[PDB]
Amino acid sequence: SWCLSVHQPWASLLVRGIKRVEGRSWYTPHRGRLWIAATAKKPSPQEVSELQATYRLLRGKDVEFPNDYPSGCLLGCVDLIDCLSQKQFKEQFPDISQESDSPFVFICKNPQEMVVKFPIKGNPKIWKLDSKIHQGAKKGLM
Amino acid sequence: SWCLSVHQPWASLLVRGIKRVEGRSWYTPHRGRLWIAATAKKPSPQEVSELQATYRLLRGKDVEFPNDYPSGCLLGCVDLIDCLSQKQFKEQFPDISQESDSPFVFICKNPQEMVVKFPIKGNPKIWKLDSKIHQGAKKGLM
DNA sequence: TGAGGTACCTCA
DNA sequence: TGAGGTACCTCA
Repeated sequence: SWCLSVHQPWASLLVRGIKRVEGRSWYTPHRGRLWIAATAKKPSPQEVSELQATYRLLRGKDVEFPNDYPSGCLLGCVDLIDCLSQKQFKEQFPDISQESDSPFVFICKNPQEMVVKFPIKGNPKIWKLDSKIHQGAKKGLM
Repeated sequence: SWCLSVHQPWASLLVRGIKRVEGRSWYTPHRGRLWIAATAKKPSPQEVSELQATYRLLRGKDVEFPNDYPSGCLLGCVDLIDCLSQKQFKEQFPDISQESDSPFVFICKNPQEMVVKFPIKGNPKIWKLDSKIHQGAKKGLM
């Protein structure tokens, strides 16, 4: 039921598995499924192209990006398997530690992207999905 | 007929004779009567009080300020008796040269303040009053 | 967060 | 100029 709001284009990159961690200033004890919602902040087309070029160099020239980075909607989910300090992050993930310098680094696995994305209004930190949205989101994962 | 738009509170200080020069980046050959309009930009109350305190120290503790600094209206007129370079301004007006560091300094005399101020839309540089406004403004000078 | 008030920027 | 589009800031 719990959800995290993330700015595009990073939000869709997370549920695609292209972005593997998300950094925040705060720790969460939450583990397991964490839904990912895009915030309402629309990224400029310049931001999107520049971030895609960067991720092409980190992951490979043939990485398959989403066609669109919709804002203000529920995108999918990840498994939040750990929430590491920056010191722990460098120790455990040397190969990607450069990908977040935040005080706490959310380590994400098993991303799933919803085929039908639903409009939603987010909140700070981890918040709970409304039950109707949650129900439809689970169906749309099949 | 010619008019200059000036930000408040400087605009009303000009037609009161409290402010004696107005600086601009450009020269004008205009001499004689120059109407003064306030721009549409409303000054914060903090700006007004700070500028009044400064002019109190330059002119005297008992200087009589206007009760209000209305925006977007025709305030009065001055006689533009010269348009001096900054070098000329320092040479001719040593006692007030510190009051403008602009490339050109408009030297104003014989300020008159209209008792009824009329709403107006300004333009850059020196512009011409509409004839109906001009007619009423001259009457209101009596 | 998302929303909106506002200061800043630009103007065939 | 004055007007408005927009980025920035703040939020009992």
